[PDB]
Amino acid sequence: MEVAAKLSGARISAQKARLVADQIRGKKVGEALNLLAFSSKKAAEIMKKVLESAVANAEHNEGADVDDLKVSTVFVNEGRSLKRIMPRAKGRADRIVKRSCHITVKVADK
Amino acid sequence: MKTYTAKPETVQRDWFVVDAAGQTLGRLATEIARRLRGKHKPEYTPHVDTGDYIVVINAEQVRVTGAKTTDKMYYHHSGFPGGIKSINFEKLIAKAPERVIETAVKGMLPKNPLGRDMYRKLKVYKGASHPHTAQQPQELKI
Amino acid sequence: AVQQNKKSRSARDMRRSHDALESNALSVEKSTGEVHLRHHVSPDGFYRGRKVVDK
Amino acid sequence: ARVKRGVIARRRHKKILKLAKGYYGARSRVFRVAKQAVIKAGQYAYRDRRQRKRQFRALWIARINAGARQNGLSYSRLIAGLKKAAIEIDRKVLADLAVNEKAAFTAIVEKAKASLA
Amino acid sequence: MYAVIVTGGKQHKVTEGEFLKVEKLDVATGEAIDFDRVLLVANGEDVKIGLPVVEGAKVTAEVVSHGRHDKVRIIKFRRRKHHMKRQGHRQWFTEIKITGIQA
RNA sequence: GGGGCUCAAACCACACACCGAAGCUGCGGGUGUCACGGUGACGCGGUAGAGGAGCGUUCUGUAAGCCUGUGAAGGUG
RNA sequence: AGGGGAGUGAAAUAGAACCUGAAACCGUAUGCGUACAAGCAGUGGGAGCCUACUUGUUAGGUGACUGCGUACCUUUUGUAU
Ligand SMILES: [Mg+2]
Ligand SMILES: [Mg+2]
Ligand SMILES: [Mg+2]
Ligand SMILES: [Mg+2]
Ligand SMILES: [Mg+2]
Ligand SMILES: [Mg+2]
Ligand SMILES: [Mg+2]
Ligand SMILES: [Mg+2]
Ligand SMILES: [Mg+2]
Ligand SMILES: [Mg+2]
Ligand SMILES: [Mg+2]
Ligand SMILES: [Mg+2]
Ligand SMILES: [Mg+2]
Ligand SMILES: [Mg+2]
Ligand SMILES: [Mg+2]
Ligand SMILES: [Mg+2]
Ligand SMILES: [Mg+2]
Ligand SMILES: [Mg+2]
Ligand SMILES: [Mg+2]
Ligand SMILES: [Mg+2]
Ligand SMILES: [Mg+2]
Ligand SMILES: [Mg+2]
Ligand SMILES: [Mg+2]
Ligand SMILES: [Mg+2]
Ligand SMILES: [Mg+2]
Ligand SMILES: [Mg+2]
Ligand SMILES: [Mg+2]
Ligand SMILES: [Mg+2]
Ligand SMILES: [Mg+2]
Ligand SMILES: [Mg+2]
Ligand SMILES: [Mg+2]
Ligand SMILES: [Mg+2]
Ligand SMILES: [Mg+2]
Ligand SMILES: [Mg+2]
Ligand SMILES: [Mg+2]
Ligand SMILES: [Mg+2]
Ligand SMILES: [Mg+2]
Ligand SMILES: [Mg+2]
Ligand SMILES: [Mg+2]
Ligand SMILES: [Mg+2]
Repeated sequence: MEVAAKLSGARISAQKARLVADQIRGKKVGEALNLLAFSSKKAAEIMKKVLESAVANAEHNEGADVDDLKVSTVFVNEGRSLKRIMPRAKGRADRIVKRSCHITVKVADK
Repeated sequence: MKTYTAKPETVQRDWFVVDAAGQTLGRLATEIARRLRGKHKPEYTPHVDTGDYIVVINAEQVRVTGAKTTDKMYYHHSGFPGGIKSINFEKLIAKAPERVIETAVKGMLPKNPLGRDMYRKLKVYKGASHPHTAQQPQELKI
Repeated sequence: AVQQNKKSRSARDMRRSHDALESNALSVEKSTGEVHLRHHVSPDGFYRGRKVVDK
Repeated sequence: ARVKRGVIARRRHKKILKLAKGYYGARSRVFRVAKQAVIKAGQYAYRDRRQRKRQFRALWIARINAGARQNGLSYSRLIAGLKKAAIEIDRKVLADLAVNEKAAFTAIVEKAKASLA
Repeated sequence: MYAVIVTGGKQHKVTEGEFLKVEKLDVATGEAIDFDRVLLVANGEDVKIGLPVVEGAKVTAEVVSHGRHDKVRIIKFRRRKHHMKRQGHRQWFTEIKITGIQA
């Protein structure tokens, strides 16, 4: 089966988002939703909607059952970043990078 | 036609027993280190352990010549400033008789992981008996 | 003070071998069947089999 | 006639980085470090073709010594007795018989010993 | 049933029905060749140690093919002296099959 | 250099053997010069530097040719 | 916001930041190695394991253990410096 759901340009750093990605890798979608619902991380709130969107795609486009699915693949890739200017002391100027990421979640009933 | 090489899963190891009962320390240790390495077998290869098992029974009766019984010193450092410590041959024989033979053999072996495996096959005891009767060692002269 | 050499890929990944996250203790309220944090009031408003705040 | 360097330069870096396959860290994936690593690897290879001939003769001689002393003779006396009688067999073949054809090795040592050397 | 023969400046311990690579010979493919420089012949437990060579023994072989070994690369580099040189090499060999050993 | 070494594994004499280099020999290849008409003999470490011979890139002629959607250039094995 | 289908198209991994899309750099998956071991990280020797198939004098991937081994350029009488 192995149906997917992607979120492009999520406004969070990839290194921050990968801490939550490997907390749900390989788990059943039933207990993966409980972990994300009660986590204190911001990336867990973002990644929860990608996981529920994948489940909805499974039920509608493929006629699956939520009790049968499990998180088969999850990864976080880097996106494009905004560049800003930070004034420092004595006329010095710094460059600020605001990073983003792509999140892909796949659920499979096998 | 390539040169034969010994495989660690096929080597044949044997047990011998050596008695230090008036033996020169350094001349006894050169034969032990030769057996521990495998130089006495045609199947010797530099990178596998093809040695034998050596048991030494009368460790405390090993002998030295000249005036080395009092003038031979063993030094070690503890890692702290001023932590140099020394002991001579008489006090070490009374305190730890086996450490004399082990120290002499260890310095005649390669200093690498393979050379520490050859050292693991040397058993030194201070009495007249050993606990390795199940392995059935056999006599070895010098 | 700053590095005289830049860290390798392996060197900075061994430092991050302690950055993993732990899970929370979750319980199921048998009266309702709802998942909540252990020793906490459920999002509905139940604790130990009683209504406390009722939204 | 303006000439661009893009195609030729890329085709030349990829040749070096293919030889640096299996090296550690930047030695296999950046050209500046990998170029130095490939040159040093070739330098070692030229030198170690000389040393392979030395390392194997030192291994044949060590095995012949071990197998001659089992028959009651040292290496330096066995070589003197082989020259004395007539035998001109290699050390590579002699070390092969010591490990595999142990009965044939004994007959050679006994033949060399009959030359009283 | 093996033998020791000298060819190409080297010595090879040779058994019957064996393929081995030797230095290049000036013999056409498929032609029979023999080695009268035989040093040792051992038939079972009977060994004939060859004073110079074993008298009467000969090893019969036939040429299988010709070819070149894998390329080795020579580099000559002198650091901070502005010198470098490269070279390639493939060595010729002749593959022979050992038909029969006559002691 | 270390282990360790005392009728030595030290020193002084003599003797025979062996190990030991990219030195020499053996076998197989490549090149420079000279001589003879492919063979001989005698070379082939190298910075500054001198001399000789080549590879590859873009454009012009050959080319109103030849190749190419039954797949060009480019990229990756 | 972003996606999963469905449709247009010869081709959407040609979807508008849209021809091709390399390198640095960052990930997921599989195979092998790595927690008693000292140093320019290679090279010579070399077991074991995995894959493929011509079922072992073969090919490909790893490299336990071991001999040797102090980057490159410049400037200098002379540099691991
Ligand atoms: Mg200001
Ligand atoms: Mg930064
Ligand atoms: Mg060493
Ligand atoms: Mg640093
Ligand atoms: Mg510095
Ligand atoms: Mg560390
Ligand atoms: Mg951390
Ligand atoms: Mg490797
Ligand atoms: Mg790469
Ligand atoms: Mg000699
Ligand atoms: Mg040599
Ligand atoms: Mg020479
Ligand atoms: Mg020649
Ligand atoms: Mg020259
Ligand atoms: Mg020369
Ligand atoms: Mg095509
Ligand atoms: Mg062009
Ligand atoms: Mg269509
Ligand atoms: Mg494409
Ligand atoms: Mg396209
Ligand atoms: Mg782009
Ligand atoms: Mg176009
Ligand atoms: Mg594109
Ligand atoms: Mg890339
Ligand atoms: Mg990683
Ligand atoms: Mg992995
Ligand atoms: Mg230890
Ligand atoms: Mg270990
Ligand atoms: Mg270290
Ligand atoms: Mg050390
Ligand atoms: Mg190898
Ligand atoms: Mg292989
Ligand atoms: Mg290695
Ligand atoms: Mg090594
Ligand atoms: Mg070294
Ligand atoms: Mg200066
Ligand atoms: Mg100066
Ligand atoms: Mg430096
Ligand atoms: Mg120097
Ligand atoms: Mg420096």
